[PDB]
Amino acid sequence: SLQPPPQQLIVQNKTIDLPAVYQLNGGEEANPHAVKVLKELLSGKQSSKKGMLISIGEKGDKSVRKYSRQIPDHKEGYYLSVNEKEIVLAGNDERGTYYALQTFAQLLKDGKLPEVEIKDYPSVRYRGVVEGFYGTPWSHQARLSQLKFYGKNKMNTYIYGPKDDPYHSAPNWRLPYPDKEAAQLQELVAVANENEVDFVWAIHPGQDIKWNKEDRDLLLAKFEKMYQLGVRSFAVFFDDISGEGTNPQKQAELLNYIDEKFAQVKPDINQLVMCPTEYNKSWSNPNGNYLTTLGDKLNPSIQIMWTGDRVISDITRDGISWINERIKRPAYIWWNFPVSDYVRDHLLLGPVYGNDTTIAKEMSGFVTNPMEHAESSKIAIYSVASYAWNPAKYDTWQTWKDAIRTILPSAAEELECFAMHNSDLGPNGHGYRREESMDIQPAAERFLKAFKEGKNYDKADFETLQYTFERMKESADILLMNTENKPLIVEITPWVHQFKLTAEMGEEVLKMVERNESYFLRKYNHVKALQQQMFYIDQTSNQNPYQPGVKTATRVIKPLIDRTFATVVKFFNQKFNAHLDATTDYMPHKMLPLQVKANRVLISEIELDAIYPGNIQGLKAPVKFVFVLTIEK
Amino acid sequence: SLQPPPQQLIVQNKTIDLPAVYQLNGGEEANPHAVKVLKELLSGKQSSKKGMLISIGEKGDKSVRKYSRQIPDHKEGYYLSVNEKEIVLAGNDERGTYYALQTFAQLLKDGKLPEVEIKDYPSVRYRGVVEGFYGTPWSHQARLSQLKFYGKNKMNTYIYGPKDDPYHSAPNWRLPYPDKEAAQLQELVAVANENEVDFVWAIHPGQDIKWNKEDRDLLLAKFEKMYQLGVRSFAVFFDDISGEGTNPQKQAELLNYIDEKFAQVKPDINQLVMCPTEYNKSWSNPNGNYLTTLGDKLNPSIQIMWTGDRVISDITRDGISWINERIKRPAYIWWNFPVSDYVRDHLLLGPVYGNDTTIAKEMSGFVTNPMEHAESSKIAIYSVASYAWNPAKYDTWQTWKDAIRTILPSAAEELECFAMHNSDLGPNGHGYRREESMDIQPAAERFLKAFKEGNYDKADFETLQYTFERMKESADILLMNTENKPLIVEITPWVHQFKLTAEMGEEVLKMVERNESYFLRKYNHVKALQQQMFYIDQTSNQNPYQPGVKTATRVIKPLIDRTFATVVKFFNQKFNAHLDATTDYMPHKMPLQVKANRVLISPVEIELDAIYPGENIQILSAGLQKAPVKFVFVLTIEK
Ligand SMILES: CC(=O)N[C@H]1CN2CC[C@H](O)[C@@H]2[C@@H](O)[C@@H]1O
Ligand SMILES: CC(=O)N[C@H]1CN2CC[C@H](O)[C@@H]2[C@@H](O)[C@@H]1O
Ligand SMILES: [Ca+2]
Ligand SMILES: [Ca+2]
Repeated sequence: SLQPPPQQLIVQNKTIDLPAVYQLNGGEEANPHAVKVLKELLSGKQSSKKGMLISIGEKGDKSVRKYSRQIPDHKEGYYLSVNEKEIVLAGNDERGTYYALQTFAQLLKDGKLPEVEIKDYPSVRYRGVVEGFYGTPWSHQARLSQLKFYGKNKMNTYIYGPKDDPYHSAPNWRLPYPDKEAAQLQELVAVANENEVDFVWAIHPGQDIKWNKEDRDLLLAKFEKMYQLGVRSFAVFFDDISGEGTNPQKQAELLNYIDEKFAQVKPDINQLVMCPTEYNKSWSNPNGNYLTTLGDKLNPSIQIMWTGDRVISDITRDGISWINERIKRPAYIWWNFPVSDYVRDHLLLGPVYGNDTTIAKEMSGFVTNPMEHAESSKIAIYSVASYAWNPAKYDTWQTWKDAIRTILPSAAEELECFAMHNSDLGPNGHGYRREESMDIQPAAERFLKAFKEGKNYDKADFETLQYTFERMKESADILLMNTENKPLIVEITPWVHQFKLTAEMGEEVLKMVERNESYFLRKYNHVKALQQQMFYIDQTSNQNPYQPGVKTATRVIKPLIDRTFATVVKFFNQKFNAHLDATTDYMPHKMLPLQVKANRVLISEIELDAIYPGNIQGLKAPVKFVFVLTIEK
Repeated sequence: SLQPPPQQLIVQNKTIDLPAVYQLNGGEEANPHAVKVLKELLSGKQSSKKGMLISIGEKGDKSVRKYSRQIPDHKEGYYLSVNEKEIVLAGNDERGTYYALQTFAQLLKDGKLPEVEIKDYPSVRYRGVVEGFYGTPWSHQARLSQLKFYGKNKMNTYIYGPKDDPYHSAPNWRLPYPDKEAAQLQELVAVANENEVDFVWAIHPGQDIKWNKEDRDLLLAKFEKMYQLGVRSFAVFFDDISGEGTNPQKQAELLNYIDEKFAQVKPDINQLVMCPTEYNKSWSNPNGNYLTTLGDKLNPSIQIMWTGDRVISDITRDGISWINERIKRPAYIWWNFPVSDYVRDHLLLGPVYGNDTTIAKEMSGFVTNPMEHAESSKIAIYSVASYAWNPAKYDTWQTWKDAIRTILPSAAEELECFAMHNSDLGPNGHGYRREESMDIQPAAERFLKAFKEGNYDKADFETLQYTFERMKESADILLMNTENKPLIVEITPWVHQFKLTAEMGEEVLKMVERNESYFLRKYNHVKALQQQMFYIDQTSNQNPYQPGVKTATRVIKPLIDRTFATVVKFFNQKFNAHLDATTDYMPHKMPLQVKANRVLISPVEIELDAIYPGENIQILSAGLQKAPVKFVFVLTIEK
């Protein structure tokens, strides 16, 4: 198994022992990063001037002369060969040699190798991640982890642009990083270079940029300082701003100036990229001159970024054609998934899917905007790496599974379970949704429909729902305690607690469906308690100003549990002339459901659970009795 | 249902409405505290020269003098009568009137009273609580709540004596409380008074006391400061100290000096109590003269405390006679339960039992030394209140249940479930144990021995399953209970751990029940639950003596752990596998134990789970001076 999958692969039935004794050829001449990976793998093995031949080099090296016709004629291409006789690792270029080895490392299992021959190369030129979300920027240790991950997955591009980094956006875009941050970024560049990733430093000046000499030189002066820190690629982002910085001509002029006086003037600059203000079709004015002014005026080597037909979308053939025709070059894709900065109570841990797999030629680049949860975001990132490199062979589900087994081999099945029920976004103003819990959706829907209606439900559907809740709890508790990937566990823990709760609630509700009056009342009271605990988690974990709290299994599982609860409570009330409360979300205040957001109490007379100092949509007057009410808390 | 149960109760089969209109007689002259209760109960109702008569007062008061023949001739005794024509509430004295109303309040239900006649009084003169434990003394708000609870259950004695209050013990017993604390104590005393509790301020000066005039004077000066704060009863404790302070002759002289120059000089001093240095028979040096010296020299009015035949023990007739003959007066019992300050990883939430119910005449007082967990301690305190008032009718189990229902009416069943399996102490240096989980014990032992010997009863399996499910319901209901927040805050750590124990139980039973991969899923889940329990045990309740959180330790945990190991042995034999059968999660390798920052072999090589700055090793010792160690009987690291 290989990720990304090679363009061409021919395998035998045969396997070969990794050489105890071996002759290395091309060591001094090949990309040193690739030699480092190779030497890592042959540690504990003996080098010699006569032994199994291992040949490593770039096309043009003496070491790989015999194979020059075998090496694909593509940037980052390579040829790889394992047979009884020798091993070959030959890139079209230095990066190609590195990538050959990243594939070699995946072939190698328990000191054994398959007999194989591979011709490989990326279908999309630029592939990777833009850290370009709103919210807490990735930690330095997290960024270090990402860059190594990108290397292993042949992603060649990391665009640094955390919207909340004050040295990236307004107004301190004009200011050089302080010493500590500068040395961190310096180390990120070195580590990026070691793993063959272009560290692209972006800047986001358009909210308060003046179109005068002063700001122009401050911007170039900032680029110069970034250049002194080792940065060799650059971007200027004009997304999510208003005012004069939206001017397409000025933007074009500025990028051209950067290109002509900086990028075309330094010895060794690589990418120069901009993000447009009109960055998706729905935000683009068909009758305005923005995108055509940009396509016409931007120098042809400058990349232009695009998110698709909509603020969040998957890339279609009609979609990419539409933008390419306007900007006069293939779009450099900014894919807004799994970024969750607008649904911050959800984790998006589902598969990567929905992007046309036949349009490689039509895009210059493909980058994923991820979640503020760095490790969690690796599921999608690994998948994107696989998609951008070989889109024709992109396998949605198998790649998702491969990602998860890579990220957490010690508890892959458990993480699969968690992830599969943590993938939709819930309703949102962008209308973008993912499937979730699709395996159990038919059983759920049949179970529920029977019930409400008053027809008998299938025992098998009941057991499946039961099996699921059981598995959720084993998964939650094993993940909670996993020490192979702590940063991942730390990131997910609040959702994991909530996920266990949801499952326990489900179990108890299934018990309510199943024997006498008092058993039912024990179960019902247990459910109420479990709802309260969920509320507690939702009110104290992940309390950010936009979408605070912790939602999980929201698409299929929680609504099923909730609706089943209302239904059996209703029937118990008809049967025993009772008035048990059928409400499914715990709510300590009383009133058409109320919600509690941070220190606000809102209606989707109100009586709070206590006296608090009171505004209403100004009040510190004590208040217990009273569409949002804010209190002190 | 009345707690404490009255000495005499005659109930009719009639019920009376608490009158709309009532004319009150004796309210300007009766104990004001009692009046207050009584009018709080009559809010809603109207007063006037007409309607049903209610008579309140002490014997001798115009209001209730005609009932003298009904009023028991006992300190704190009372007579209460309810019938169609009138209500009588009549104390032998002011405290009796108060107590009469505490009984009245329990009779009153849904605005209705039964026709009854009660004649009541306590069988033991002093009854209450000594706050006398090691650890975090009770908070101020907790102490307020306690005094109100004593009022309600007829405990007349609160002895303040937290071992860790530096103004109570050494070094600063010589020093007056700072302003903040003094104001709080003064509040406490006021509240004590309003609830007919005697606030007894104790002092524990023995560890560093000099037998000269300067310390004698400072001790009296301190008592004088407490008197200015409103304290009217006092104690001197000479427990758990060494050196010159243990001299029985000098102790008696000092107590006699306090009596003669202070207690007999102030107008209104009530109790004067000492706790001895030999405070139990086992600790009492046979043929030594310590207790006889006290009994002979201490002024006859001074009380002497005693914790029974052993440091922790239940009081018996043989036992109380052996103390009384020596101290030449009836011992004042300091009962060491539910105090847990020497098993701080356990909560002791079981019934109060073991004390002879026939020996009321042989004791001057009976006080419980509780847990540092104030609200939790109310189960036992409520029960001791019931025992000390009416021993002859003391009912262990029904009183336990009654306490729980008074403490947490909204989730009494769930609290009982929690308490039932949180009552033993575990092995300890004092050898004192309590029963726990006795209901499921039979099914447990049968289940186990069918395995060890070589089938099991489908019914026992189900009993166990039922139990784990109840434990889970109760844990989750208790966590979210908002009727008694402070109680919940105290027990939460044990509640989490009790839930984990129950979950582990379900998963082990599923292991007892189908195919290879299902077994392994259950086994992996169990391993994770063991780790979670370790985590709670390493992060909650971290004190220096017995850190952690142990729960359901007598029957349930051992059952689960043995059932795990046994079926893992069977799986290993069956599938020729090598699953680890150990039941307590341990991150470090070689039975290892982790206490705070220590790693010790339960009395060749230890591999820690990481490199830590090592500090030292006791086996013989060495400073390690922060040297890094992963690889190496106790090791101390920087954790
Ligand atoms: C071009 C672009 O998508 N810009 C911002 C806005 N999008 C829309 C969806 C996210 O909020 C994402 C956010 O992370 C990005 O910084
Ligand atoms: C009289 C007495 O029991 N004194 C101390 C010693 N006992 C023995 C058992 C308790 O630790 C208890 C402790 O709380 C007391 O302060
Ligand atoms: Ca070369
Ligand atoms: Ca009077």
